[PDB]
Amino acid sequence: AKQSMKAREVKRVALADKYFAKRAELKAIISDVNARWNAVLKLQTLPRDSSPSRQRNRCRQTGRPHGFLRKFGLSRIKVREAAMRGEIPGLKKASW
Amino acid sequence: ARIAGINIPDHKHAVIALTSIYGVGKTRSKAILAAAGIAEDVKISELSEGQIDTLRDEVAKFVVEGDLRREISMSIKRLMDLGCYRGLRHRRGLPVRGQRTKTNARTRKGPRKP
Amino acid sequence: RSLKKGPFIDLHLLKKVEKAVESGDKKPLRTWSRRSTIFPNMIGLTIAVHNGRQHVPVFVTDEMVGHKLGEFAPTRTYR
Amino acid sequence: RIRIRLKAFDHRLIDQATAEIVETAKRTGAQVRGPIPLPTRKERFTVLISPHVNKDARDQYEIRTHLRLVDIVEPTEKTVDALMRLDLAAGVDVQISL
Amino acid sequence: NQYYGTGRRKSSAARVFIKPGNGKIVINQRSLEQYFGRETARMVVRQPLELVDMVEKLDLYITVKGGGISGQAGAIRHGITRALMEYDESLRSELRKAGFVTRDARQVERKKVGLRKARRRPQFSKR
Amino acid sequence: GQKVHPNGIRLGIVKPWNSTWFANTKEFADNLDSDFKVRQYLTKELAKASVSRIVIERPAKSIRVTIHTARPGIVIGKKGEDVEKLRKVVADIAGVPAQINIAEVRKPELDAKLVADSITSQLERRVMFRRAMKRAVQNAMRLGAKGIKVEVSGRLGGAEIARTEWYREGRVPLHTLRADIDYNTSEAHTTYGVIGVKVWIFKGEI
RNA sequence: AGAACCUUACCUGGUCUUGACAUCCACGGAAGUUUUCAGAGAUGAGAAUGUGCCUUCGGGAACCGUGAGACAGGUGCUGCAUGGCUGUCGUCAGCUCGUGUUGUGAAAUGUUGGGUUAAGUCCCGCAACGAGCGCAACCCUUAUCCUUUGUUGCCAGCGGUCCGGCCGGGAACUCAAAGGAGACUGCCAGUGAUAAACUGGAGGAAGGUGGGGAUGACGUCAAGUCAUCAUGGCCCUUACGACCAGGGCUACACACGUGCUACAAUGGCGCAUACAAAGAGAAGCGACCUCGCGAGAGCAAGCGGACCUCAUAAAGUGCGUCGUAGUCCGGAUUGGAGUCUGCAACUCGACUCCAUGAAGUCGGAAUCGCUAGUAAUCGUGGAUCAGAAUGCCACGGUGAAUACGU
Repeated sequence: AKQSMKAREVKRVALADKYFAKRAELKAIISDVNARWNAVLKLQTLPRDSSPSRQRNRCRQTGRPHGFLRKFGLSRIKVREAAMRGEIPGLKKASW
Repeated sequence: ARIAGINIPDHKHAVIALTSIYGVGKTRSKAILAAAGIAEDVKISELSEGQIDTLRDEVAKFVVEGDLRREISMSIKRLMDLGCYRGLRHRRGLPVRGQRTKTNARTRKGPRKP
Repeated sequence: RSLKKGPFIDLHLLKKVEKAVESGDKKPLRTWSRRSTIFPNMIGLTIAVHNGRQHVPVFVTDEMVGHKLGEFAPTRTYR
Repeated sequence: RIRIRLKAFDHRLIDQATAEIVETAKRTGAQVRGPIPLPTRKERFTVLISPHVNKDARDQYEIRTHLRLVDIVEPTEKTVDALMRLDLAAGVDVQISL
Repeated sequence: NQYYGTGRRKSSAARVFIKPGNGKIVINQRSLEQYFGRETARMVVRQPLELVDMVEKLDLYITVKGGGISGQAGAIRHGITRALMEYDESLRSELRKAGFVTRDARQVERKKVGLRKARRRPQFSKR
Repeated sequence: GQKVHPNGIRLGIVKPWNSTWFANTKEFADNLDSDFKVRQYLTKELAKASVSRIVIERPAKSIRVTIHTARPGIVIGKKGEDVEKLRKVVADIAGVPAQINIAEVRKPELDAKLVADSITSQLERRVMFRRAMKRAVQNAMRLGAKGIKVEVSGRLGGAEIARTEWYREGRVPLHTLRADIDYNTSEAHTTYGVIGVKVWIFKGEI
């Protein structure tokens, strides 16, 4: 299969999906530094395997750090082998 | 460059570039900008001709960037080349604004220099 | 302990200290760190750091684990 | 006199867009006549979920949407100052049709 | 009657006035000599306007927010040709057949998502 | 191999899809994972089922999976107990009562999967293949489907060299979208290497 | 398609060796979480808060810590085994067949000729007739108008103008789309075997595919790809397996390929000035407000985006300037002050101000790209972004000649 082995980035930017959309407006004081939270803001050091800063273009097919788009998560270089699938809005090969 | 200035920054707003005159610095910038009477509130559409109308007044009435620096640092020792330590202190690189001579604060040496 | 939790060291000393700890010794390192800390495994040895003036010794002992190099290496000398 | 070609996108958005699209268009003075019972209707893009050999199934996306019947005649200045300044109802399209 | 009209080129949004008299011309708070006389835009921004009624003869209180210099020229042309319909209600055919309301090809072609110029090799000819 | 998969090109045509829908922008990962899990885990144990086609669709938070079987004898099994077990397994994996449907199919002549499987089995049987190729072509032509193409890989006997043959006969307009062409390649691990068989069928027009 | 550790497949050093990856087995029990000691982490010694549910109460569904085995796996070797994909001739006009005909026969014709010519597209003539693949159109955008239609967008006309068209309101209509027509040798005349085709003209916004794309055949090179994946064969599983911690792909003694910067006055300075679109974004831009010459920070509405931000446009013109000054050009380059991204960034973050004013003043041998919006440019942003473009993608602003000729 190999899908699970190369799914390192799948579980890195998934938990926090809705952890700030409805919290930033209400907790803007905590979210925004009132300067310096040298201790509270450094708590991200403890998780060394999943964090917002660890985003690496999730690709379960090959696990490489390339090939992602937050808008739809569609191919940008694999299009060469999947140009007929119709998954190329906005970004397409530049020959025309 | 300016009317009598240098150091043009590329593709920047009015306050960002017009205030590149060498006179403004760390502590003396406030007086120069107060004399100019300009702020960032004016946008490209709201930019007004007062800046050019007051550029000549500010350069003339107030001390020019060049002669100001020359009198502050050079003119004190250019004519008085005696053993007075006041002139040598500025060029020696020792703290003049809180900059230790060697450890990470080699400021007054001029050009970038290890 | 500037981080207030989970102390970590800069890459300055770790350029070669992690190898010299069990590989013997290496040539002097052009290290500019001023916030690194010493470890008890390197008692009697100092990491050559070019803080800006010159090489500065750093004495360490077993009881010192989180002490910083800058604290034990007085380098700044005004006038 | 007012027909709407509603573009359905999803269920989460429509759940609030069924009413919140024009809920802010009437405070005290607007001429909106309020919600209509609006029995079940299927309005969406001219796209089918999966057209197959069976031409009678005509599978289509099922979304509960409500067409706008504002029909204002004399809104007050304050009543419609925020006619479109809505914080909710992701999907909004007031496509009036004479 | 007051001959008003917007017109555009490249998604412009102008406010074109045409009424008898009103010698003063306010083209988006500009000056007549700054956009129509004795300067870079003396005539290039009015080349099609030469064929149609002269600009100086008809007041233009235009707040044209859109288009390049030639884009502004085409927007003004479109606005005037679509605004003087009240002056000549039959122009809907005449100007239509005179090639004055048509969106002139003298513009950057409307494109899908494509190359730098969408018609030639961009400035990276190296392959 | 500059060719392209006809099924992928047929995404915008009434032919059945594999993965396409419109939904919220914050639920792509979980939905894709669920679709991959159900697709992968709904065919591995169907080796003896010989199911003609299983399609999973998720238009908008709804599953309408369709199953078409080829041979009733080989799929009924022990009074359909295996079918019920598979339905329960997929339902518990998805967590919802999937509306499973079974549609009977027959005439194992114009089905690309069945003919490809038969060709692979005959090749594995240690018998001649060109005769089987011609027989399949003529059988397909006899029952309609005016147009068909076949192709086989090499690796014959104890020879490392490989050759490719088509023996095409009829109309196979791959370039034109309006051709309702069907194709499903198969592979067989013979004594020496793996032999791949590709079949294209042009079963009339819309 | 974005390299501080991680990245990264390498080397070094510490560490684990049924694991750090996935299934099964034996032991009991949930775990997760908080604190420690040593450690650079790896882990080793741990301790607790613990202890959700099933439990015909095993002990499992799950995970916790250890152990033997079937093990897994390796960006380790073979594209000179392959599947698939790509570059190559090549958007080149091509490759074949059925029947018929000519020849004892191999074979030829079809597909050799004329024009369109981009052309096995098309037509004509023709022992050839037709057909199967390629091309064209059938696909998307754009050149005009129309059916349907106005929310935020335009504000024709009506009320003042909350002079920006803000509110209703008209959806005439700019803009927008659910569907179409309009270019199709359609026509006048001539050249041309009358034919085809061409030419001169007219019709219309659009004359001889109106302007661009998606569409790459038989093949093709042992082409490359086992390092994207899968994959036959070649090793071994206390391991040429791996976790962790530094570096390296950017290091130099030079050369090459690409682009950018310029070498300026067709430009530079500050002043006034109207100058875009496609896009992107509830883990986001960040409106506005205050400072920082600035970086960006303290405060902050807005939006689920025809509604809130990037976003003001630039080369340009009139205003004074130097009249070619190694220059206010150019910006590398060697420090400081500093802001932010990030636990942490000399090797390997970005950005701003002062200093830096070097080579280079249009570049030899020569060589390459260019067919109308062409070159030539000016920037704008988007994807890649923890972050780090002169790369790449996408948008506009303007805008010529050369194509006589084989």
